[PDB]
Amino acid sequence: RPTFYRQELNKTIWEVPERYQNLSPVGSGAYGSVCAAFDTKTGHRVAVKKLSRPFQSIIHAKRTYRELRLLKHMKHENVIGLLDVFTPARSLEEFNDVYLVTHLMGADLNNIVKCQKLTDDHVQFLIYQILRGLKYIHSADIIHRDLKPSNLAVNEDCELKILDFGLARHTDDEMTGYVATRWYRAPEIMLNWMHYNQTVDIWSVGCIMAELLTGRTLFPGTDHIDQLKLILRLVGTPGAELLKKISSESARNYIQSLAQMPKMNFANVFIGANPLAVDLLEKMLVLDSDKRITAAQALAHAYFAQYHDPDDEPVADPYDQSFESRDLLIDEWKSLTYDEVISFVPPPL
Amino acid sequence: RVYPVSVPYSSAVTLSLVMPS
Ligand SMILES: Nc1nccc(-c2c(-c3ccc(F)cc3)ncn2C2CCNCC2)n1
Repeated sequence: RPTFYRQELNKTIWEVPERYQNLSPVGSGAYGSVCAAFDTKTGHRVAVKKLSRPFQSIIHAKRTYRELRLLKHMKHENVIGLLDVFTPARSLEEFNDVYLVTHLMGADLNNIVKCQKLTDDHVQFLIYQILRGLKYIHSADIIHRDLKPSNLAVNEDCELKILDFGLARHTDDEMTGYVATRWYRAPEIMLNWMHYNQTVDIWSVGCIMAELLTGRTLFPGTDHIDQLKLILRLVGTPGAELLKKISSESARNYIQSLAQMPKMNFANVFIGANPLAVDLLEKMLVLDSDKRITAAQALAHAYFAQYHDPDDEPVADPYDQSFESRDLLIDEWKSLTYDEVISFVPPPL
Repeated sequence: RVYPVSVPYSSAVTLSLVMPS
């Protein structure tokens, strides 16, 4: 066991291995806060996330386990992975706190679009890296579900990594960042139209891409109906098939209540854009989930011709999500989480 | 409505971002 040391940080206590030095807050992450640190063992800059009351509810505890299992599985350049996971506890019996460690990233795309204009070349490379991570995540049968600029970590040299993937599970659940999440949400999940799938994430990438190009939120809805008004204003109203694919007879009656809006031609919307970028957008922001381009197809699109490499766009190993169907107490989620902390093997140095 | 791009595309190589403080 390493020697730990203690320190207070944004009015919470941090107990970490002595290798991690110079802790400095850089904000909040999914159910916790994050400090930058320097790891005197490897010479790397790291981000250390302390989970917030990880076992103070069943929802929290199960989310803790989910998150630790995901982060242990993800091994990809464009997805946040784990350098270290630790706890100051010497046994299950005193286990209360969980800390996760990854490579320090310099900013997120939300703060990026907020302080500079991006050129088409930046947009190309940023979007490429998102679709590349997403092809990986999706190959493991994981859906991000909450893709948004603040969940995309970037460095000064335009390197990007996805984070907070696979942590959402219900639109009935309370979570932070709800209003921003909605701006990028595919309409079928937002409004529970049908059983959804992983194409929800491509709608989100289309929204983000439109935003990186223009510097403005594409669909800044104030609530569910307003959000829907804004979407249909661009993509038009749902044609023939799609209404036949809305089980949600409540949404369906509401929708056909709405007077027809036509589909705009994106070339006429996004003035000054690379026609390739416009044509990718056309393929991502289709109302019919069945008709959206997949991550893997999108990488082959000519917009990314300069970065695309079919032999360096890998898929993921099998990932067991069978725990998701289980109904357990806080202490059983705790013990599972402890197991995963103990069995952690750090990646190749 | 039109939403012009921040930087109109021009027909023609290393990328950087200014980091927030
Ligand atoms: N600066 C930086 N670098 C990498 C990640 C994060 C990070 C983590 C996080 C996740 C896992 C982990 F193991 C350690 C850290 N969670 C949220 N964020 C950032 C998300 C954007 N806002 C600031 C925090 N922050």
